[PDB]
Amino acid sequence: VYAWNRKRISNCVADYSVLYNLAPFFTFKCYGVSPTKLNDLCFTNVYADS
Amino acid sequence: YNYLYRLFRKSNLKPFERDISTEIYQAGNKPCNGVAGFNCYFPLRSYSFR
Ligand SMILES: *[C@@H]1O[C@H](CO)[C@@H](O)[C@H](O)[C@H]1NC(C)=O
Ligand SMILES: *[C@@H]1O[C@H](CO)[C@@H](O)[C@H](O)[C@H]1NC(C)=O
Repeated sequence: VYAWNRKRISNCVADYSVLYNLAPFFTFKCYGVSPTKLNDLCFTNVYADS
Repeated sequence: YNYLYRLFRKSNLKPFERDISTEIYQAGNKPCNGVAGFNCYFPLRSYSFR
């Protein structure tokens, strides 16, 4: 969290079922949009940080 | 946080239609019977006025 790495997403077919596969995953709440709308929604220049 | 708004709707309502149902979302193929998780969430979301 001190030195957070950033990465940019493009030309991506994003399926979030694989995220639902992992039992340890416990945070799916989205500050942006409803998770159901997330599957239907499309974006550009998607930006992720870890 | 007493005020609440419905985050999840199964089917878009009719004109002048009302929904009072409070059931955890069943988007998961497995029934989310009293279980809130991946593709499962009760439709109510707190307004949480600040
Ligand atoms: C589903 O989740 C399990 C549990 O981690 C994982 O091993 C598997 O690769 C995932 N995908 C499929 C297609 O089963
Ligand atoms: C990590 O890799 C496995 C392949 O063994 C695959 O199921 C998926 O990409 C990841 N596993 C998860 C998310 O459970």
